[PDB]
Amino acid sequence: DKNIIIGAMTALITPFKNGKVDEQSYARLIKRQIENGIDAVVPVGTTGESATLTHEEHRTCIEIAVETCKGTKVKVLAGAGSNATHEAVGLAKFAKEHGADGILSVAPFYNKPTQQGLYEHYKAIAQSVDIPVLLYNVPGRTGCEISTDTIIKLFRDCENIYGVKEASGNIDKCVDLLAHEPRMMLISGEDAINYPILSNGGKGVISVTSNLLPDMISALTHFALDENYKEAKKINDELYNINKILFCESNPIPIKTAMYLAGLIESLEFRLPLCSPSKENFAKIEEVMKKYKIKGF
Amino acid sequence: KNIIIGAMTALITPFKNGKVDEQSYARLIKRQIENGIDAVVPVGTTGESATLTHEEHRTCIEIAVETCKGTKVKVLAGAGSNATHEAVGLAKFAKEHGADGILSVAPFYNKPTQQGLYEHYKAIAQSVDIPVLLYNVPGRTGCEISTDTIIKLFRDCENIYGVKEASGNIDKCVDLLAHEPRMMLISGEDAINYPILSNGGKGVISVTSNLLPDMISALTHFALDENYKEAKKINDELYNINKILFCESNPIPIKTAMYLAGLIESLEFRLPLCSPSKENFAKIEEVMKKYKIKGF
Amino acid sequence: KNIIIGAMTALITPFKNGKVDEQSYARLIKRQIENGIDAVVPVGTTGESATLTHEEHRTCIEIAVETCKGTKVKVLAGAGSNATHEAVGLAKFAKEHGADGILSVAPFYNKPTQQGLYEHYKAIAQSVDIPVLLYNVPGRTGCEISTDTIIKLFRDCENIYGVKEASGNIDKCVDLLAHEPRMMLISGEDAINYPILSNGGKGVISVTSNLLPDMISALTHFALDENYKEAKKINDELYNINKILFCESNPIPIKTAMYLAGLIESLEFRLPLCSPSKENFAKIEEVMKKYKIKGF
Amino acid sequence: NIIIGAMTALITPFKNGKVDEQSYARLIKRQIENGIDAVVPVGTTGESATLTHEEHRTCIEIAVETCKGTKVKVLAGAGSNATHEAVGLAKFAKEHGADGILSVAPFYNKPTQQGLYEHYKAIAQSVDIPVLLYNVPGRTGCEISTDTIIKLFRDCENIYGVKEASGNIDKCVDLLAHEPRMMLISGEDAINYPILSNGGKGVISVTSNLLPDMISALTHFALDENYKEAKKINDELYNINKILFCESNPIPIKTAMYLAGLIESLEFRLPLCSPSKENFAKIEEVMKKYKIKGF
Ligand SMILES: NCCCC[C@@](N)(CC[C@](N)(CCCCN)C(=O)O)C(=O)O
Ligand SMILES: NCCCC[C@@](N)(CC[C@](N)(CCCCN)C(=O)O)C(=O)O
Ligand SMILES: [Cl-]
Repeated sequence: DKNIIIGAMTALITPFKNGKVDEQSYARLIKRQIENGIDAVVPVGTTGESATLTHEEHRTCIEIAVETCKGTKVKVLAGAGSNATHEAVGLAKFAKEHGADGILSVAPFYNKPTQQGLYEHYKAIAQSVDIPVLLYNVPGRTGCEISTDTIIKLFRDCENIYGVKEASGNIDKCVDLLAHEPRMMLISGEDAINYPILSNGGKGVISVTSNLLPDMISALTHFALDENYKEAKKINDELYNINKILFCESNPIPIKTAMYLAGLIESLEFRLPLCSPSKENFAKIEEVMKKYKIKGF
Repeated sequence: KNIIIGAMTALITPFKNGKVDEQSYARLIKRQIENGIDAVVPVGTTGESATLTHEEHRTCIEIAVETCKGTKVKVLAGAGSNATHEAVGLAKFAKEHGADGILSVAPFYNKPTQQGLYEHYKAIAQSVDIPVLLYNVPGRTGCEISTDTIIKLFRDCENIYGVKEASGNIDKCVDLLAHEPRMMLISGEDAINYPILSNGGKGVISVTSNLLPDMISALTHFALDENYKEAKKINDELYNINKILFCESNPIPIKTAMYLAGLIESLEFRLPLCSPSKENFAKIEEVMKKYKIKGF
Repeated sequence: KNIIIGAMTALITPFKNGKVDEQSYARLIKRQIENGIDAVVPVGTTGESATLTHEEHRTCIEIAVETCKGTKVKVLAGAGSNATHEAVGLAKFAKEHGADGILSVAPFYNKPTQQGLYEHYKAIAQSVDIPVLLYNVPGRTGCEISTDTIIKLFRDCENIYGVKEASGNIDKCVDLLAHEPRMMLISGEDAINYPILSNGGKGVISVTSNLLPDMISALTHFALDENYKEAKKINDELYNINKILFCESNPIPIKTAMYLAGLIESLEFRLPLCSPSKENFAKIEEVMKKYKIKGF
Repeated sequence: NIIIGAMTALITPFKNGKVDEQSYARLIKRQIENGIDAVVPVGTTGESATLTHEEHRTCIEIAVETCKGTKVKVLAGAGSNATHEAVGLAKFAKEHGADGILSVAPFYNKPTQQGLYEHYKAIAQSVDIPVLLYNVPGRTGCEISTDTIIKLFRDCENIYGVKEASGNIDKCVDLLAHEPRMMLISGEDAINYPILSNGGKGVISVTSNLLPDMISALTHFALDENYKEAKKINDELYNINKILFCESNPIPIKTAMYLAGLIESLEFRLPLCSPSKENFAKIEEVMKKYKIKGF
């Protein structure tokens, strides 16, 4: 067996206040996740704008999530990925030492490493910390794909690598992974197809939508895990529209807009190169979120 | 809505000395019937529709209808074309010769607009009174039937009852059944038969079932009975051969497998189709060794 | 090797009341000849090969042959098919009826292997005496004639002399001529006509030249006399019309432009092709206001 | 004010995990002595992702100093997916004597075209040196549209052009058809000549690390409108140009540089690593057809 982190998980947004991380808003939003049945939170991944945060700010947000989830069942799967292995190992070690329950480690973006290099990148990370490591495959952002072979190899050569967050929109790869290695934890990184991944043996989601609708994603996930597929699918069908529209511009631009429109964050701020959506998409985002029940504080 | 669903087989078309082996063909069809397949699809992509003449195409359909007559098995005839007047012609023949419905592939090569697709299928649908199943396979056609075009066609034409998706895009499958849950979504992609069925898909049109009709049929019927544990287990079992049967363009691998199993007596295509590369020949031969292949 | 190069035109096929307007056809060809076009391509993709009957396809070949007889203008017959027997039949017909050479598209929809592509083309090449030009257009066919396959065919079949490239892959164009500089690379993508020529390409088969035969012909001939600064100038000038002529699937825009120019009687397509949306009709009309369009 | 002609995306030699500063300098003088117009320190080929900001800055300084006293320019790699990082690098490059900056489109976080505009505008407004845009969609996950490129070129005095590494010659035609005043730079060695023949005014080359004399000859022949000669060299280079991307750059070029004895050790920083054995053999075989200049 491996130590694992599964269930409904939220890729937390990082609220900015005057260009700075609004720390108490961050905590409040996490509390709102915990209160709405979310099993784990992911501080500062892609939805958290890890790219534009400093390493020190990145570390602070991880701390905040750990301290907020302390005294609860809610796990903290810290975003610890990088395209430089020495940076990712640094983040993994920090997350380890500061009480994170595990780490999400995105495939190296931009430098397009080979499957061999991907193996060593992750093997390095995993042989540096005690905690569970979730792989993260998102080819549309990184420019590289962790093949099924490499994922399964890493799972079978590293004790603490327990699965992969898939965001490649490739249901065939999901079948491939769980048919050859049924011990790994397949996690959906693509909200629109949450239910299909879960129904094929996936064991959780890391959601953008759950930022806005944590109660609905949590219910979807737990229905699926208890094999109530008809109700899990019902929710996944209801959510399809907003699941898509949260991607009309690059995540996290729409989700942060929605949070702002819902009165869940005080100001709509991004760090460059991220910016507000066009006024057209702004209205489009306002349009879809009006068709859903949105939990308060 | 009258419909055709369940476990369905995209039939291969055996050749002898370059001619349609009508005796082997009918013998292959009843092997499907005996193994619980719900419907057969004569001369589709797998049946090499591209290189059959219109008269051979028509012969295969009639053999399918006649062979299935007296059983419960239905005939969803391959009737597609990239020229609408050709497709309408095929559909009219299919109807007038006892087929239960038609499978109509999206126009290839000429790349019609969505408006052209709608009129293509509206024309086809209005020429017969039997069920019509749309067929989306963008990787072969260079064209996509959008979700909107599919939904409009379904709503506007009484005999269009759904779509065979062979696109590797589970997101579109969610899209389709979330906005129009009344349509019949059919898996045209064997590897992911189960994921499609689990989201409300109502059948498969299979290549693998040429070889393993019993396993494909059991998979489909388990899923239709909401026994997802069993349907998934079989889908996982079938994954290796589901992939290897597409290591080269279908239906080169499936014909190869049927040859190795002794179900057809020569491995013959019509050009530009030909034998697999020998490395893929070896893969197919060694993969199918892990499965039990029923005979006649 | 016998070759057919220079500025070539993929002839549109005008329809009146659902039938091939044979009179309009010859008129459009005369217009091509009078503006310095080196060769014409009857019934390719631009000529709606998919929706023509075999009988009609043959009719259009003969017309171009007759109209060009008496002239120095050669006829490069569109003779492609996704079925090898169909392609060979067209190839032979073309030889017999005076076509100077044949254009042969890579098999669409059924997706043959490189080996299958080799045997497909080898069959065509040896069935006739005239030059054969390969046609690579993966966006429409679903398959790619690899560089190695193109070159192997070039070396093995005396009459296969080059390839019409429509893949937007200038890397591949370098690959071909760096390894086999004797072959005739022909541009099948108007927007990048000039880069193809400047890398040693020896001709174009153009969609735009239907509307602007004088400009395309001038571009190619400037290029061939190594006057690249002039060839680039025309290519730059032509970029707007080149792109807008594919705002919807070719030949929907080029036929629309020809109609707007008053060069054809009606804007008529065979399904699944149809008229452009009103908005794209406007775009095309808008763009061609910038160019001097030659009369009949 | 511009930086054009034959340019080299410098590899970054490593020795015991550290940047071999003196090997780096020696590699640059070798580029200067072979007719290279400018060197690009620490871009993609220079493993910018795995260098620290300190090593990144050190490399720029070395390139600047090594080139001082010569006609050779230093187009400093300064790109980042965080604008405050890119501006930082931009200001460092300016204040330490670089002639301009190469700035990659933000990778991974996938900015909108509006974000790309504000990103580069912020960068262009922070320094007074020339700014070359860099478009490599296959690595960044986003494309700078032709519109955004042309917009930025016009609205900003120092944005002078773009390095295109997208294998899309249609786009190159588009860019120079609507804005011929911009400097289109080839970032794809295999198609250096076609980009030059359509109005491109130079290359930023991976191949020139190994064969600087041949790349600059190709470039200059083309710039002198000797297209017959530029093409022949481009044809001769096609074998090595393609094999240098059999694995992700810069794995093949560093392998080639090592095999040629131009660097001490075949050393990368993870997630980059040595090529496979078969690719190592393919690389070794093709570079046997080329004369590799020494120091
Ligand atoms: N949350 C932590 C900060 C993230 C830093 C960085 N913006 C850039 C990372 C980097 N590897 C740094 C290299 C700097 C020197 N070239 C990169 O730019 O690739 C990213 O990973 O997105
Ligand atoms: N199923 C029996 C008929 C098969 C014929 C054909 N090979 C060719 C189809 C065609 N529309 C024929 C037009 C011939 C005139 N150019 C095509 O080639 O596109 C195909 O449909 O793939
Ligand atoms: Cl670079």
